[PDB]
Amino acid sequence: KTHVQLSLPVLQVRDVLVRGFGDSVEEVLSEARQHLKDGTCGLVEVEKGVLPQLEQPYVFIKRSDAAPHGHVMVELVAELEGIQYGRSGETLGVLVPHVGEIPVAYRKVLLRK
Repeated sequence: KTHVQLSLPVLQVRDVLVRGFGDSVEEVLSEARQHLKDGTCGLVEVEKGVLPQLEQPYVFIKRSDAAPHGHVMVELVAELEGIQYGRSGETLGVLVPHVGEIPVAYRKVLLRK
């Protein structure tokens, strides 16, 4: 399937134990896609002071369209030193590994895979 229905656990930035997916744009997109598939991917909602507490490169989920079955359609865009690889809509948040942090919420998305 080109799209997969996922419910992403929303984590508070100060709870996150693994603050990025790796060391290159290509690696963080690869790792992010693998974690999304394995159900080991969390979402941190971007606000003032969040991104400096996470590790670059960043992986964003961005709204790709205006929401089947409650699931917002999203795609992955990476960022390294102010340059983004991909072009999409509004940021829903920044992806991180999920290693057992208690979420504050769930974000239903339809991921272009």
